[PDB]
Amino acid sequence: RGKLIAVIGDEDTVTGFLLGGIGELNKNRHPNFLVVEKDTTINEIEDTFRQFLNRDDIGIILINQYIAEMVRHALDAHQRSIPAVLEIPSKEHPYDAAKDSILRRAKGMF
Amino acid sequence: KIIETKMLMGEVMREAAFSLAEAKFTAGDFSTTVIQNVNKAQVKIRAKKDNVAGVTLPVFEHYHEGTDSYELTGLARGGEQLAKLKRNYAKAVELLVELASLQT
Amino acid sequence: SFFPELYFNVDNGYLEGLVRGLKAGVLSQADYLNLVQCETLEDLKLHLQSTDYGNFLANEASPLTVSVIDDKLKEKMVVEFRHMRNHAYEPLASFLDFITYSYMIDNVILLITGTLHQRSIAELVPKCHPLGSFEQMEAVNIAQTPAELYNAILVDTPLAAFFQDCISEQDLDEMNIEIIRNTLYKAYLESFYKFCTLLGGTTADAMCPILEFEADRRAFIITINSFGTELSKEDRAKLFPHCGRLYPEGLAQLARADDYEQVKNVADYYPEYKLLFEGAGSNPGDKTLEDRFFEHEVKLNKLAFLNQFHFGVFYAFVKLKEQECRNIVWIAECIAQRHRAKIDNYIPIF
Repeated sequence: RGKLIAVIGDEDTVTGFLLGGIGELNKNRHPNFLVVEKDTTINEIEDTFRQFLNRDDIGIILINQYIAEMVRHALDAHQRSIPAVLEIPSKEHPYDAAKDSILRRAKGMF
Repeated sequence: KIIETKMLMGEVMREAAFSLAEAKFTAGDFSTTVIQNVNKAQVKIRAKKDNVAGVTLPVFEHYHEGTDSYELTGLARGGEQLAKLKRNYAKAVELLVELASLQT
Repeated sequence: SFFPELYFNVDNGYLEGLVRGLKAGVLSQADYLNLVQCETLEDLKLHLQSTDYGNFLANEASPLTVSVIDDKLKEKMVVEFRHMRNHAYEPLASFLDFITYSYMIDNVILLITGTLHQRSIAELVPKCHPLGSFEQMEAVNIAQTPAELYNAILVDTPLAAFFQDCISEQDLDEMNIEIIRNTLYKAYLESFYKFCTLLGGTTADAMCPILEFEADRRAFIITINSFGTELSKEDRAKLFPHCGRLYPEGLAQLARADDYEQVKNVADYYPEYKLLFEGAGSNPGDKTLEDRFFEHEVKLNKLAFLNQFHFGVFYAFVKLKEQECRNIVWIAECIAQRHRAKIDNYIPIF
């Protein structure tokens, strides 16, 4: 009931989670997810990311790492706790490690 | 602990991503149906408070709402691979839920 | 009979030579091994260029991804099919239309659901499988009205006859989308099978075994996968094609079955199938039932190329090349994700 998880990622990443049972339509027929294709621009990704931050329905947002780099300014600009954002490795992009927002918040971690 | 979890997340998501490849191999193009045919969630997250010390911290808790996921045997009837795929990502979500709580 | 081997080559002589010439270009076991020894997607491209494949990823993005090579492989065989479909005459063209029908069915399932959840046709068409095409209007610009799509289909779309099972629109809204598509496909198999038997020569004898397999193979898998879901046993039985070896007696047992063990007991009566269930060890790190079925289906489609005067060579061609695409994508995907121990899960096509 309480909170949904929003997913912004590529076709395979979003498909996997949807089968994972997470993700649904809102009462206004809006979807708490975005599939990011090669033809999707920066403004559309950022507008979606922000709108989730301004929605109380979501909370945890799941994004691909390569996306985190595409709209990185929007990830550091908002510092709160609702929008817990987790950065995950895409099917082909390799294991994430660097440029993690949280790893940066703490500068005492290997 | 958050670092070890981040490390584990890598391995778990890798396995889930591979499982998707197998489901696609058998089924063909199931991603189109899954993405378009979305209505209600089976997984939802309930907020809970953890009194770690004088400071009170917000923690997420996994809630298995119970609404059934879509059953798809339409393409090559690749049901078993999709069923294993559901399980692998289901587990992935549970790890990620824990992960979000740890960022707190 | 004396039915073929006489008039057949008058119109279909060229296509028979061409399609078998195209078959010659399918990756051999020797070629698959050369493709495995890559570990790099760019090297995969380079090794593919040694065959009839290649030079089709040129002028694309410098980094090669799996999604790109997948789409391109489909496109190559679509062009080859459309070429053979266009250079053809009614006696053969009708056969090919049935093949395209299987893809049209999937595409109209995509058009509905989206129509039921207000999505525009123009947004849906780009993600329809090729060969669906739908050059006809009225299916386009339906104004997101289910009635307009159901009227355009009934009238203009060749699949109209098949929808006789699922009609009045009420069916579209009340039936689960998957029951609708499985029902429609069953109707397709029934008509297509009968069509093959009307062509009561070599085609019927070479082609029907393949369709009979598909009917029984789907009946088996449907029964198993349906165990964990909510579906009336009678409604499940309604989805079983009657063009197969289980139809006389056997489907009745699958319709009642509530467990894998009972399904195997049904297979036990058919050694051709029993071997598949016994071979499908289904261990946590082994091949499963779907994998053995694919191997069997390829055997059947390859045996189709042992008759030189029929239409079954064209059907088998499409399915074998479609599996060829699955095999190539599998290799590309295994490379990208570095799971080298799982590379030998492709279906050999000889």
